[PDB]
Amino acid sequence: ISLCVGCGNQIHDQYILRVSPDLEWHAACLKCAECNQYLDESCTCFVRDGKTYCKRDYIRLYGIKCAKCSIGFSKNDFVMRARSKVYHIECFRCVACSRQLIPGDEFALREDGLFCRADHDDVMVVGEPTLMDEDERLITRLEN
Ligand SMILES: [Zn+2]
Ligand SMILES: [Zn+2]
Ligand SMILES: [Zn+2]
Ligand SMILES: [Zn+2]
Repeated sequence: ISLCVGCGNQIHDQYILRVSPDLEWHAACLKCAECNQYLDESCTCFVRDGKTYCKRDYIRLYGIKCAKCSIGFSKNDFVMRARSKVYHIECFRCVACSRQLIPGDEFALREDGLFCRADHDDVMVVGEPTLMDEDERLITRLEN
């Protein structure tokens, strides 16, 4: 037998959807925990804290995302760092003078945001921009 993890009842459909490892689902019960959408549409889905998510919602909630615009990154995107906070090369602006920061600029991360060594007045030296799966899991459609 196989008990659908979403609802607990037996799966009598022609195919059983398995989130790796060992999570068997009714196709209708495999929903994004936030947007409610069937995750059958995709090869993969994300699984944290016992909830199952689609990428958009995953990244938007748990993924690495940008400290300014609050939007996730593309696998080949190049990001500027601040101690703990990654940033879109386009969004690495001083929030006060609203202008770009470059490798070799004195700068500082304040609660309000990034500030250049002029609008600040701890201080740092802006660094070189850089390019770039733990909770991600494979969806397989097993025949019943
Ligand atoms: Zn079910
Ligand atoms: Zn979603
Ligand atoms: Zn950004
Ligand atoms: Zn500034």
